[PDB]
Amino acid sequence: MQIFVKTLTGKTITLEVEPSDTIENVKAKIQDKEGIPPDQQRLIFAGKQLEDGRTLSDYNIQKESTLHLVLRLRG
Amino acid sequence: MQIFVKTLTGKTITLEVEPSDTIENVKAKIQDKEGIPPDQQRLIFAGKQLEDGRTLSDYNIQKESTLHLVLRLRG
Amino acid sequence: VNMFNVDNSGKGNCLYYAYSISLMYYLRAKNNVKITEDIFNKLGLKEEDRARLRKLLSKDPDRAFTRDEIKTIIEPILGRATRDLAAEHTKVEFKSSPHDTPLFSSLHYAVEFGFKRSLQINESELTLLIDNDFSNPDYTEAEIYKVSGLLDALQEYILTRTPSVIEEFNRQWENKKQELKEQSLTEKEIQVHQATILDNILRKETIDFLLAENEKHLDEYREHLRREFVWGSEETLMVLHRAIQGERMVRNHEGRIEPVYDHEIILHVHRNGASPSYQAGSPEMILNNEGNVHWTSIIPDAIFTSKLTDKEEKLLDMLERMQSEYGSKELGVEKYSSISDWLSDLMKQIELIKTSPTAVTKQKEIELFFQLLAKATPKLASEPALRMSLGTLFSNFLECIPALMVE
Amino acid sequence: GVNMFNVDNSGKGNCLYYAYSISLMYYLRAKNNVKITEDIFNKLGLKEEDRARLRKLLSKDPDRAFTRDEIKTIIEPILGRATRDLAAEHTKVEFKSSPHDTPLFSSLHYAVEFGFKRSLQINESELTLLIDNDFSNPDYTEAEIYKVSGLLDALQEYILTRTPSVIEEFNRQWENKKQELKEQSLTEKEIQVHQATILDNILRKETIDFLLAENEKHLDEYREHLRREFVWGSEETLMVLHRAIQGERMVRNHEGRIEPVYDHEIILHVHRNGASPSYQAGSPEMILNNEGNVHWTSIIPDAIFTSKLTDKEEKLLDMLERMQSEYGSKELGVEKYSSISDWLSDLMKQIELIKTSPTAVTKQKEIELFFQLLAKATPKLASEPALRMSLGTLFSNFLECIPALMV
Repeated sequence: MQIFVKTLTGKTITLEVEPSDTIENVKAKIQDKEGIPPDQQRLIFAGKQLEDGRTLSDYNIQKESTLHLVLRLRG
Repeated sequence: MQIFVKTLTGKTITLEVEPSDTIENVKAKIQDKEGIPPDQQRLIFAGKQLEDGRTLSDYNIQKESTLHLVLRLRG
Repeated sequence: VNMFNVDNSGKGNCLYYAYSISLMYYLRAKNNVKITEDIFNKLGLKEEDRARLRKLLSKDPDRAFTRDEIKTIIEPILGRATRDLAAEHTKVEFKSSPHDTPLFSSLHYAVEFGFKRSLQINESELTLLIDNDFSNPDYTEAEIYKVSGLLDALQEYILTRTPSVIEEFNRQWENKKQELKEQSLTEKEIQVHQATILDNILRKETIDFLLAENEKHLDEYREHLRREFVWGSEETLMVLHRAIQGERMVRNHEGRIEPVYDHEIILHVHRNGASPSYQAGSPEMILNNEGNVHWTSIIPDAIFTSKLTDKEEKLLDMLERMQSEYGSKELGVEKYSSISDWLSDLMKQIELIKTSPTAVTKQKEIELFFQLLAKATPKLASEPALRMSLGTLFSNFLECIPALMVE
Repeated sequence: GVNMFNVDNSGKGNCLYYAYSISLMYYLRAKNNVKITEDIFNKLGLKEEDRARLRKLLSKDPDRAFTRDEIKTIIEPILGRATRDLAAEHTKVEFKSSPHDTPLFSSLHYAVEFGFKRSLQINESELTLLIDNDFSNPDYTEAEIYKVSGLLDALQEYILTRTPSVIEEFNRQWENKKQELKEQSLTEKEIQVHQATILDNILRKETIDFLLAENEKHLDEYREHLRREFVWGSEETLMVLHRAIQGERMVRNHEGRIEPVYDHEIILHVHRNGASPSYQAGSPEMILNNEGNVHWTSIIPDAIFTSKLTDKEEKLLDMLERMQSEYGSKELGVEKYSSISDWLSDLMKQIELIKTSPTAVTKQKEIELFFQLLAKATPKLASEPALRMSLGTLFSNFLECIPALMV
């Protein structure tokens, strides 16, 4: 299945994943395409606390969902 | 020398301290007037980062200064 | 263990509604009339408002305030009064002693950070004497930073005043250097002396910013706290409790400052229902925060205890009001001439259900209750409004069956 | 020295959009492509007169930085509002395209799930157990949606209203799923996961319905909040804005797979307090720098711009241009020069004539002419304290670039 995430570079990337993939695996895939190491990714989707050890299917994250990397910066 | 702190109970208490007292001892004295253990105290004064190991005189805290305990709760 | 809990309507006014409810329960428990009127004086209540509240405090101390009493008298009168007092005493404390104020201690963080940045843009080496990256949340989540436009105005103020700060720093250090002519200062020691001088100048800068143009920004903070539906934070819940108690910091025979009160009231703050882990007092007012979005009231057992559920209180209050609306009417049935004597007997029968020991005895008091309802049915459905009253009365009863069945 | 060129803005509350526009204008001049420039202008809805002013700024010698006056009078007034408008509007565009994919939805749903947990329990429903949420995660609570005034108040009244229908809608769908799993024997573990999913999906639509209801009232409130003058921009809206500027579209395929398609790709990076990220990404074309969560500024990549003035020379120009707006209009009745700005104009041209003069002998005669320009205006500009000091400061700046000027 495809998954999307909005980057910190004003773009959108796509990932190929399976429902059994953990959030940890997704973060590693994000490290592959972006540069962000996993421990710097602040990843959010639909108010869910995406714990590294649980899975996409655990969080009911379905086909073509969009996750978001955040820095929460203001000015 | 006296210093004051605004409690989390809608009051003001007084402490007897010396310029050489560490912030840790101040928190111990606060624990000894309120109930709060030191590691639960969020202690505030004039924008200063009151490190446990440095002292009142390190932070230019003079007699009759008022510190503040905060919870930063909203509603 | 302090487990009553009472909610409010709050549309952003929760802190003050919850404070008002907690206070009125306290004032009724502390039956003192000079405490009550002194608090009213501090809140500036007019006499007709005092009359309405005094009538509520006269209510039987074993019966809770109803949801309608809270929503129609307590929140409209005291919600505004406590909000006004908390915002105004915020300014009062600042005028009394600005440095002792939460506003000063929280805003000064931004002021020092801004002067670090402005000093560096101005190519002054004083920017080195400051450590501040404006990241400490103990300061950044204070209410002053949620005031619209305040940090914008603080930045043009700081840009305005930076050169004067540089010249005033030079003045005082020239004086300090000549005061330390005969001592041999290490370069770290000179750095502590300089950092202290800059610190004291910046502290006055924060207070002067708030006071400038006859207290424009100080007033903006007061009017922000005072605006209807603006969320109260615990800084100002705390200002408010100092005001209500009449706390004054007073110097004594030896010259030592000690707090003096008109009326001491023990206040605690709970989080998400949980009491503090540590042992403090037996509290008289408890305010409960829920997830940083809502405020409610926890009523201490020592301050009031009723043995009715909130549904049970709803049922009995409704019966007492049925007794006042219809009681004088005739009910030609048995011994009962009045509908009010019939309703009273209903009230006593419900209490006999509550106190009946086991499920078998509760079942027979329930049976007698339905037969009481039956006795009055021939005459009570040929009346239009009272048949509707019987239906809601019955549904209210069903709502307290889970509570009534516990014995 | 990999990327140390920093360019500030006047930002009162508009730092983000000023900083984006400055960063963009440096890019557009570096990529001297007329259809990239015109397409972005079309995306920003610029009128032709504003395009003319900006196109003349893009005509500027690519080896000279934009001056404060060019920035303050041409770039930020035009592009500050234009980029703010596009960022606020594309937020709503994205929401209308696919609401579930938007940062607005993913951030606001946190409050919606929390609130429905609380209201479900107020309604004595056991569905409150299927939610784990205490509204403490800063990854969500620091979203811009929660800084919109009264939005959470309105969300609270919507949720309390809509709770009974949510319970009834859940019951229907769980009845249907039980009859669909009639033939299976589900543990307590599986049944709880199935219920949580049904509730999850219902609550997600609750978040979108709240924003879309009453002709998109709350969605429009968020758009105009982002669009209001001086409202602080967050990085959520920076990314929305860059998606819009690039013309990003998520488009489906022959095979049915979605991939992002761009009109004009531009690599954007975000720096914090001047520092680049620890990890390796691209070599960026636009850099936005956040300072202590209170300011935004522009870092110009070396590959995009390089000035060929020494900084001793850059300071001299900037000081001359800042003499020109501070004093330029004052009168200076000396030969051609009526205004002081007429005189400063010729001083600036004379410094450029010194720089480009071929040999040291010809440079000396252009230096001599520079001194005679100073001689012509000195009587009247020493006839005023402030202008005497500016003439002195000008002279010292000039002397410091003589080693640079003589090459």
